[PDB]
Amino acid sequence: MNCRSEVLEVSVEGRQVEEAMLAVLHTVLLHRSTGKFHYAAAGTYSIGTVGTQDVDCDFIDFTYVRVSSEELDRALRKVVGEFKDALRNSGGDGLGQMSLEFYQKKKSRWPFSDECIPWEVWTVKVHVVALATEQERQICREKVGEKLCEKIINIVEVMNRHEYLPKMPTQSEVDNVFDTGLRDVQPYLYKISFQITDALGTSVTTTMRRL
Amino acid sequence: NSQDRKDLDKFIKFFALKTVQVIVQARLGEKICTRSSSSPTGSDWFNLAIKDIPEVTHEAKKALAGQLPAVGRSMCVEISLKTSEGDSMELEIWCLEMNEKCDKEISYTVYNRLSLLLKSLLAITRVTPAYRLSRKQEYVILYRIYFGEVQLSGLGEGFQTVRVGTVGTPVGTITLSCAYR
Repeated sequence: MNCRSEVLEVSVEGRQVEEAMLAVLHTVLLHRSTGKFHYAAAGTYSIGTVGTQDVDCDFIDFTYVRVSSEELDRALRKVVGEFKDALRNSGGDGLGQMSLEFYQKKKSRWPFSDECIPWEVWTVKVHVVALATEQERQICREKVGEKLCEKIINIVEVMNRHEYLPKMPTQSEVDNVFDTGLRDVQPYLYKISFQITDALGTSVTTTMRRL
Repeated sequence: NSQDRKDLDKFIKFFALKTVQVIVQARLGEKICTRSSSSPTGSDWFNLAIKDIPEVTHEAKKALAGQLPAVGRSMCVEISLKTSEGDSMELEIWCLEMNEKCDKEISYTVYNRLSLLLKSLLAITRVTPAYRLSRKQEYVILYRIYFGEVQLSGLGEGFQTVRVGTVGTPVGTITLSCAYR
């Protein structure tokens, strides 16, 4: 179960950092979750029902679908808020990224604590652009939505080409595969971190050959 | 048949009906919102809360006429725009196909895959040009289900295809995609 990674990239105004991030995360998390399991003593379990809803963006001409859990939404909005604060207060660089990683917990013999193994990680890099006019604003609200369309498309397409998923737990193994802390949804064990990066340059070789 | 076959034919039937419902439901011009439930009902197919609208259920059962997608036999939902002048133009042809290749290695895994495919369908239906169009309704959006024999030339030259996804089953693999202007 070696880890699989995907890299998305988006160019937005600061105002739309949150919604953009919220659009990507939620899209991934809609595919990487299921109904809550209720186990019986016999070992079987029933699966609950996941709701979905539409989110119209206020700073992007865009709508995305998310699971109807409000705990999950408040969590992701919070970590994305951490990302926006760090990004704003980083200043000139303006090269930020967030990673959403899915992992299993594997039990180790004492004294070693259980090892978290990633099976899939999503990184999205944010390029923030400064706008001067109200017109640039209005066009940006459209073009960013058009770009997030192809982002969601590629997330779905990749979601089909990934053939690996952890195998359904038993009542005791559940918390090594699923996050069971929410009321309305049962996400795969995930982890959202972020990182502010310094921009680097580009090599010249084959570009010479092209010239 | 073997129990897997009745369960599977049922799964593909309700996947098809729910597919029609999600596609038509993403073009009414208003937002869709359903609630999660840890104490579910016997009618929450694929562990998704998708409320059927009886009329669309009726048109889908009449288009299917009581049969399943198969080789050379695919279910299509066509979304068009009609203006005040009467110009008709198809915008989307959503296609639910059944490929030949069977998956022998693969009961509820196919059920789970079809649930995931419906979640992908939910996501993709909103990132198509016809979504932003259908939300702002002048003009009126139209839907129509049929069981072909799929052909797209009504979408003119140069249409692109988004593959919502595929699900292998022991009778064949299901492909859900959309051809749009």
